[PDB]
Amino acid sequence: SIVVKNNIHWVGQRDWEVRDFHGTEYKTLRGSSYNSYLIREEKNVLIDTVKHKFSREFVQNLRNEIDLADIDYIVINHAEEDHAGALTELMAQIPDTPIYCTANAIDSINGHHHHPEWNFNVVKTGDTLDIGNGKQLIFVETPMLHWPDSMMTYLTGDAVLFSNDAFGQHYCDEHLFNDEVDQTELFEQCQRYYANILTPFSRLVTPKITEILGFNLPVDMIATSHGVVWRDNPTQIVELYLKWAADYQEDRITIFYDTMSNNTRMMADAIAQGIAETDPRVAVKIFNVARSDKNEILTNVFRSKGVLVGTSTMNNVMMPKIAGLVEEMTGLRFRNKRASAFGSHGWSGGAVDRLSTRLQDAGFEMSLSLKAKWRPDQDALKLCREHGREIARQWALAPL
Amino acid sequence: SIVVKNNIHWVGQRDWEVRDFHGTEYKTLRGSSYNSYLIREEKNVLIDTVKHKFSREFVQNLRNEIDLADIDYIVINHAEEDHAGALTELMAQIPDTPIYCTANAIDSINGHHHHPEWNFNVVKTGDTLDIGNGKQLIFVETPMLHWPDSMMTYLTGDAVLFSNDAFGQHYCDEHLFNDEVDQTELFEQCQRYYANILTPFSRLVTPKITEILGFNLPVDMIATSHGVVWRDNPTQIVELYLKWAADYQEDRITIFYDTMSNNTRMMADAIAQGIAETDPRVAVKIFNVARSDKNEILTNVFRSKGVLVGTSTMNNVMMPKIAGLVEEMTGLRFRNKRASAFGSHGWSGGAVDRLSTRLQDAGFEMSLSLKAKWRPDQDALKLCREHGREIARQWALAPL
Ligand SMILES: Cc1cc2nc3c(=O)[nH]c(=O)nc-3n(C[C@H](O)[C@H](O)[C@H](O)COP(=O)(O)O)c2cc1C
Ligand SMILES: Cc1cc2nc3c(=O)[nH]c(=O)nc-3n(C[C@H](O)[C@H](O)[C@H](O)COP(=O)(O)O)c2cc1C
Ligand SMILES: [Fe+3]
Ligand SMILES: [Fe+3]
Ligand SMILES: [Fe+3]
Ligand SMILES: [Fe+3]
Ligand SMILES: [O]
Ligand SMILES: [O]
Repeated sequence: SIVVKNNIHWVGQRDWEVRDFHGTEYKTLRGSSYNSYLIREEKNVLIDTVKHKFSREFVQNLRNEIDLADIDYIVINHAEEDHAGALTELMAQIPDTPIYCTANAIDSINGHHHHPEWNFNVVKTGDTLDIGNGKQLIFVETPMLHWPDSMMTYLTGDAVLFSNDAFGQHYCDEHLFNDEVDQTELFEQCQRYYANILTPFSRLVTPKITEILGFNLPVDMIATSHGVVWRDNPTQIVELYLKWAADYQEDRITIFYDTMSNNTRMMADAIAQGIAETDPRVAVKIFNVARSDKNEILTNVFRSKGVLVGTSTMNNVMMPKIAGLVEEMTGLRFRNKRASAFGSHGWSGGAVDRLSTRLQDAGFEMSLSLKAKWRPDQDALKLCREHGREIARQWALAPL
Repeated sequence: SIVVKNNIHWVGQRDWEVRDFHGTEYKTLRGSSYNSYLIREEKNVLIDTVKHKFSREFVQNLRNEIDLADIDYIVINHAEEDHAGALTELMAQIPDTPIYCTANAIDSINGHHHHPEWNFNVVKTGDTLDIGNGKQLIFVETPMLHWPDSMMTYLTGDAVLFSNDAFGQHYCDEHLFNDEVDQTELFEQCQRYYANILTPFSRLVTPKITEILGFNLPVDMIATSHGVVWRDNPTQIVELYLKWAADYQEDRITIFYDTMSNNTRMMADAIAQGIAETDPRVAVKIFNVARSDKNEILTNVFRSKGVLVGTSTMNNVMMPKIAGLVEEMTGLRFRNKRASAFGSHGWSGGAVDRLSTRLQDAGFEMSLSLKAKWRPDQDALKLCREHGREIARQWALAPL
């Protein structure tokens, strides 16, 4: 275990090997960590657990820290398996220990563990739990950030906000604190997490943070459930969340596509050229979805003012990876972004219009599509290059 | 080169390494081959070429066989890049050589190569080309089998049908003939090809084969553009195509899904149990789409009387790989098949109904969906098992 601050002990688990979260929907290229915390004042409090995979290690390590019977309260901020996964193993040893959680957390904890006989204590925003020595926990409900059961726990005096998933990132390191790790790697993982997970709830992020800030509670540290503890200028991640939540976009355009014989790829490259030679301010990224990291594409889409999506026509429909990615984007609800569909066809086509419509359903403000037959010759590539020019002009953040 | 029969020489290319066709839409787990044929009678005829990747090898090997100038006619059955890919390199050496192809082939050849100055000779079904020694080529248009440009070429006397893609398979072997290779491996690759490529055109397969058979032309060999030459009971693959085209289905049910935390997986296994303990005649296959070969899933769907597709709810929509696979199936147009959607959810759900509707759009006759909240307990697993029982009864090919 590691001392976070005073009597706050980190008793979590580092995961250097993990590469997949939520099936394979989230790729963790730098592993992850599952942060659990043990607070030892007059009362002993355990905050969250770890992934079920490491329940054996977690309980044993916890034993080496404290007799399990001396644990007074258990706090569950969020009942997703990577945080509440070792709960069944733990409660088997100390079944009478009270669990403090939201009303929705009873549903989700029971939904995974099927032990409704556990002693649940429903908490609501403003509710407190005294732990002695002039210190208390303050609970803050954060529903749909990102689950119905989600909440945060604040420790007075030490001024530590246990924010669970919020402000966290999948970044495994032997060092605990934000000032002890690589800043570029930390930021990349932070933005990757928000873009792929929190984007659809951005309208909820601002008001909740505003509400939390309105409590006028001091914040020395933010101890999340993933990655580093924020101790040096800890509210920097809070400020990033405020920027990211405000329908964030940079002067950037992301192009991605799938292709069966590279014709649509040729179109994508030509479009990009047209953009770059029209507006030098725009950052351009191109991805073949069949050969790229899906989460990296989505992080870029998050950072972009607009996107161009390409597909050829395959059996009168679009290529499946594009349909899949478009489905997922429809769930992420990107806001204030523009889009244009493009791609090649052999005879009757139809996939480009099909894609243009689904992008619109996904919430993008649609510009005209770009189409070509078979492999683009020099004349066709000119038209693609001109399309990029028209897009760059239409989507310009400022004149010229 | 290899002697196919008499003066027919195989001058193609084996591809032991290839693993992806049409982007990554078709996985070639046993590599492939690109069959090109040189007929040397009074006239010298080249039938098809090979993938562009091997154009250098192809032209050189062809040189070792014959002076390129002594080639009288070039036949292009199909202008997809894996057969017409080396055409530009070849025609650079012998630009005056006539190319015999369908009207649609002019569009597709020019569409890829951009050399419309080439000497094209449009052919239609019944058209002939004398090559001397009492032998002639007979052309047969096969539009949308599987491209608009597709055709077959028949050689009289030797009685060889050059069928291009049709009756072919992606199966690389040093041996040329069907009786010289592993029969189980050959069949598997043959069925994989039809299921993933030809399924949507099945209504066209029967009439065209009936038309071709009506010509009363003898068939000693079927020389396709992929894999083996059929010489021993060659029409066996023709008969298989007739069976496969007739909305083929076995007493088989395929279950596939994606899952973020395995709840839908638990549902799938329980459903399968219910089926197996209700109808022992049914063959059951289960696939996690995130961890499985997509083409294997589709081959099974092709062989199945019905399917069950599972998804959890992810940001109010379905998981992307399921949406992608469903999109692709909508293009393949499976016929006379039944389907049922299932999966888990956390709160409001909606993905299971969303999937049920899209399966219906894909052409499946829909049975009721199966839903569960979070992880299924023993009672929930019973309901899943009962769902399998109800499906088995509904989809029974015969009583009991
Ligand atoms: C398996 C397959 C299915 C196709 N289906 C259609 C179709 O339904 N309609 C059409 O116009 N072209 C169809 N085509 C032709 C392609 O769309 C055409 O080759 C296109 O230029 C390829 O674009 P890409 O190289 O970017 O994948 C199909 C091609 C293949 C290989
Ligand atoms: C990223 C994510 C998004 C989710 N979105 C929804 C949702 O929109 N509606 C809902 O009812 N449940 C939602 N859930 C809850 C899951 O559907 C629930 O955990 C389900 O039981 C998981 O099924 P599975 O393990 O087969 O993937 C979401 C879960 C995750 C991890
Ligand atoms: Fe979570
Ligand atoms: Fe988490
Ligand atoms: Fe083809
Ligand atoms: Fe082919
Ligand atoms: O999580
Ligand atoms: O092909």
